[PDB]
Amino acid sequence: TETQSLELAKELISRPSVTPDDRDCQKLMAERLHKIGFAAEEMHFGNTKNIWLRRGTKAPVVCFAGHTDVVPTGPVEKWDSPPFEPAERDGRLYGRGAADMKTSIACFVTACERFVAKHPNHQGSIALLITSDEEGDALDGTTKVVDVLKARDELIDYCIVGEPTAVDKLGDMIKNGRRGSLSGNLTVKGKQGHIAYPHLAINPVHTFAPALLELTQEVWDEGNEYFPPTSFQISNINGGTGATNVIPGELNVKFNFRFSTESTEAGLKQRVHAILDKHGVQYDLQWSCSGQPFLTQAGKLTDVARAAIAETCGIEAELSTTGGTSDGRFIKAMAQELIELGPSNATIHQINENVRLNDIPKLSAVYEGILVRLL
Amino acid sequence: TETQSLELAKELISRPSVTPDDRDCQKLMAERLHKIGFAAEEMHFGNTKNIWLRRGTKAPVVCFAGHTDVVPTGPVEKWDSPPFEPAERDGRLYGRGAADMKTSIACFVTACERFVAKHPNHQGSIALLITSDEEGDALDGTTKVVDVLKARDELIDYCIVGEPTAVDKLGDMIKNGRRGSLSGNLTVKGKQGHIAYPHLAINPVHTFAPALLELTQEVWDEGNEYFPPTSFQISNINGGTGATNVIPGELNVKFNFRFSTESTEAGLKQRVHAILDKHGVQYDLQWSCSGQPFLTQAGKLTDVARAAIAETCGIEAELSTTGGTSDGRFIKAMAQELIELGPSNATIHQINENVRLNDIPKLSAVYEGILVRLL
Repeated sequence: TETQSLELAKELISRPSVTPDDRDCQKLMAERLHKIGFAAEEMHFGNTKNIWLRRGTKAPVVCFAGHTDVVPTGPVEKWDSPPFEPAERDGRLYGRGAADMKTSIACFVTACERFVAKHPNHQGSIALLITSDEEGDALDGTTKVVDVLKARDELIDYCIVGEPTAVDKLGDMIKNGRRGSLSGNLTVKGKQGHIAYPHLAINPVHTFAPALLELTQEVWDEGNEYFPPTSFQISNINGGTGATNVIPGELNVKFNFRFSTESTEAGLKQRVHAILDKHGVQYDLQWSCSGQPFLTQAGKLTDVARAAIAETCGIEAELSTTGGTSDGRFIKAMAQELIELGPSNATIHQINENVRLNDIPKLSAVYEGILVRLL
Repeated sequence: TETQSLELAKELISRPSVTPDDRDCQKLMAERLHKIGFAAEEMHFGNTKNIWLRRGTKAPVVCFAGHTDVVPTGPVEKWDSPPFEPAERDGRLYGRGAADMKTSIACFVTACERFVAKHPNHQGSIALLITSDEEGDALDGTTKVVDVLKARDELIDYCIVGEPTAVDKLGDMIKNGRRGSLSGNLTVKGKQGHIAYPHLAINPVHTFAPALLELTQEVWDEGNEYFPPTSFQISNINGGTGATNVIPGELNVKFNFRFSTESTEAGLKQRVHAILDKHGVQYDLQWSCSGQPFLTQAGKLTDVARAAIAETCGIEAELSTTGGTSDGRFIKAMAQELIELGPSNATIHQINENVRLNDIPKLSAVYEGILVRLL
């Protein structure tokens, strides 16, 4: 029941590191870890601060990955306590970054201390890959670091990204991958005209209708052991001039797939075109893909995380690929196995974000249990 | 062949009577007709000028209705000839109002003069119900005149509204009624959420899909002898915040029915509600009805129009209720029989609006022919 993770958490949370402002969080980490054998390599691009902290030179290399930036607080007066002034209240630690994801960072730093003190002659290496831009556009954050490391063949064996992954109780869920994302920008073509002369126009809302129903009722795949079924959702739909006596000449539809390994990017695009073409829809369709699904199947890393959780929290962790994504999508290209493990994500990016106080030392203890098992 | 209709047409066309500015067209008309015994009763409401011109005091009363206002010309340099400077070119008269509907007004004025000169002791009465606001909101135009006339029981037996009704050849089509118009502003309720967590949101585009298909495929009625089938058209559809990773919380749909006498306003509203309810759609739905269908079935007026057209143009006129509407929607309440008859409506409200020169004299001749058969 150490109290150090909690204190480092507060210190980090007291820095208003709204993306992409690091606020010297990385400087503080680099100095603290330097005391126990961690070397620091700064990799700054544009206005983003990135840093590779590493102790040791041989495999197996265990890497904790995370970001020091936090999303904007919104109107400060709507919070019950200043977002950048860490407050303990009702068994919780409140502040922006309390859940996403400064508590995790603090928890791994202290785990590194207790582990290194207890095991000075441990094999392999320990690294931290930290960015000040995971929440924004992230063009200059983690992705650039992975490129440098992959370019000089400095690879990772096991990577734990500290994003908040718990549903409720700490350790109830660990992420072992994420769905890919494929977006379409569809412009259905009709022919504008006066509503009273329908035969002289082509209503793109009516020509799209049968394809819209088939798309929304389609079952893309069955999902599998690690992923839920591929999900199709329409985010926007807009047609018309605002005039209620006009038939629009075109209709714009924006949609997205969060797809699993059961389908491919190509297969899904082919199926959408096949549904629009069989209903005779006339259109332009632009596609964009922000990433493919990535997965670490059950192996040593998931087994050690489950074992460490069982010991520290007394519960059986479930593996999941649901939700959004993280910098794990960049790092998986350079890490043989990668999981995400952190506290509850229920309040991320909301006012009064918080983490249970008792989950704090347990999270650091889990991380420490993972280093023991891998090193 | 007379050339007086053409000259009056041009005189009228040269006045830039953009709604609701009459530009003295009614004064020119009232002075001209006063010479042949038409008394004038001005009925100005707000910024709209209206006038009841009438010769005679007994039934049957034959009324020519029309509007002196024209729609805006748009940028003047896009026209081949100045919109307010009537020009003869390639067997056509060009100018704003040449088709809608100053030529018709000029043609009925000259028809009255020839008829009164030929038939000084004609039975019944001739009246002209003219407004300077038919093309705009029309709140203070023909509707106010009708109310005044109906209130003192000064009714019409046969009314001819001079709107352009021809498809191509003058006299090929006459309108004997118009469809009603019933509009709906539908707001489908869902629950906004992040696209990556579909189970925590309700996509209104997906919930509306099955009802949208059913509404667009529905056959409302069969049409009948005088009307085409009731027509349903969606004019606008808008949902989304513009973010492609968000599931919208609501969807707005604007639609309209141009309905015949085979359906009722109540019946159509009941059916839309029943389709939305059977698919479990959650929503708010506001209705607006700008008018019911109106119709003059085959009788003396349609027979006389057809006979006059056959004598003058050598063709068989078709009866129709298609297209938009006119001030006949207000006048039918006070006129036992009402039809619309004018030149080609191909170019109304368009740049380079025009009417065929030879169609001018023929149209005046048809109107005169109708006067002869009714009076």
